[PDB]
Amino acid sequence: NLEQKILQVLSDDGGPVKIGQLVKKCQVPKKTLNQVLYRLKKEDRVSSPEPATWSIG
Amino acid sequence: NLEQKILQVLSDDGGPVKIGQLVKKCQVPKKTLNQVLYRLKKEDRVSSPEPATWSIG
DNA sequence: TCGCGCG
DNA sequence: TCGCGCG
Repeated sequence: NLEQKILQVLSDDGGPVKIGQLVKKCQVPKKTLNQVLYRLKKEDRVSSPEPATWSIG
Repeated sequence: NLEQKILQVLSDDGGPVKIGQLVKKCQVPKKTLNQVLYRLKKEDRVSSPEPATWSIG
């Protein structure tokens, strides 16, 4: 599950994480990450305080 | 040459052509068309009078 | 009314 | 300072 891996990465970091940093950590392409990230965001489960930058909540 | 085919399609039509209509006519994906279209546009060789709509000049 | 071409 | 997720 990509979703759990993304959440773990973000939670462990604790701060704003760049999409590029998630690629290294999750080992999947940016497009694939963004499909999940934007979904999570619409679910109020992550936020994007900056463009292509992600954090928990 | 995709470039010549795009130009032919646009010239024959004579008016504003939707990206979707170019796919049918050129038989290549939208992304591939747009890479060429935007290049042609930067070359002042096509115009986009509307979003995802293209014409000659 | 989503425009997306992007390196 | 390009944001891109897009169906």
